[PDB]
Amino acid sequence: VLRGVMINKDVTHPRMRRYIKNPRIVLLDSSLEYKKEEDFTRILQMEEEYIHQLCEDIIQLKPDVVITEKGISDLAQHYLMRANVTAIRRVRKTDNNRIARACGARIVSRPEELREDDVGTGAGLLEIKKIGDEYFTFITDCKDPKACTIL
Amino acid sequence: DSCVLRGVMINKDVTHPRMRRYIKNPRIVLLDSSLEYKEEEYIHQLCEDIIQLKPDVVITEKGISDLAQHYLMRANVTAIRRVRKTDNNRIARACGARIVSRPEELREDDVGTGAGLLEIKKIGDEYFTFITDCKDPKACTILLRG
Repeated sequence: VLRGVMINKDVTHPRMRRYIKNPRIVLLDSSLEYKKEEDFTRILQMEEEYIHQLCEDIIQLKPDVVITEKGISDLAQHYLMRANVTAIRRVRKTDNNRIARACGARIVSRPEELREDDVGTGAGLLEIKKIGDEYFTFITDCKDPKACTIL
Repeated sequence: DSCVLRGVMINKDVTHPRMRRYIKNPRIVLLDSSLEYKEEEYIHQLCEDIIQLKPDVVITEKGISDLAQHYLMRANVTAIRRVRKTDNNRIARACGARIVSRPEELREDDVGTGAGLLEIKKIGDEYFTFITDCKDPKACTILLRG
């Protein structure tokens, strides 16, 4: 048989890797978007410094995948994508919880509060394949059997 | 591999919790019409037309009224509604059924029997219907790997 977690989601951008072995997973419950004289150029600069430092905080932990319960701005997607990091957004709180237990990650809010132990490594394979008309993400091969349910 | 599951998997669940979620050698009947009204005999008739063919499962692209659910349920028939046209097609090839519109035009030939197992289990927070054990080697795609 097969064990792990299966969620009805796909990467945020097509270029991102849909197949990753021994994934370093990072779970979030916060949003990766921005919110809150030529104000335009000015607003673009404020937004960019935010997202940049948010992404830098995440990247500083060299993760393979970054999953969040909220959304991910297009700018953020590109920065993560530019660090070879796969991103999944709007993941159900429940699913996000199942993934946490399966790979041993700890869901965090602001990236800057991450530690090495927060990053989950109990999952040995992240494969996003297409079934029917929808895409599904599969997190399987758990360093701990019980830590994962049967699929 | 030998651990590769072939068949069809759709993000759907039965209409009524009382309906069977597990059925071996399903007699599947596909529809693309609605089993609603937009009365209490249009549905009876409709259901009677479906039941006549003694099916195990009745799947449709449209909706199914509560009254209809009940009649089908009483005839030990599992019903799935609002299935994508694409999924409905995939199921048609997999079990060999012919999607029909009007329940009267149905015939023993439209009832798919190429599927050997209809199992609706839960995964995560959602329910998924699995139609597997295809008699036709060139009809079902690989769902889950070994």
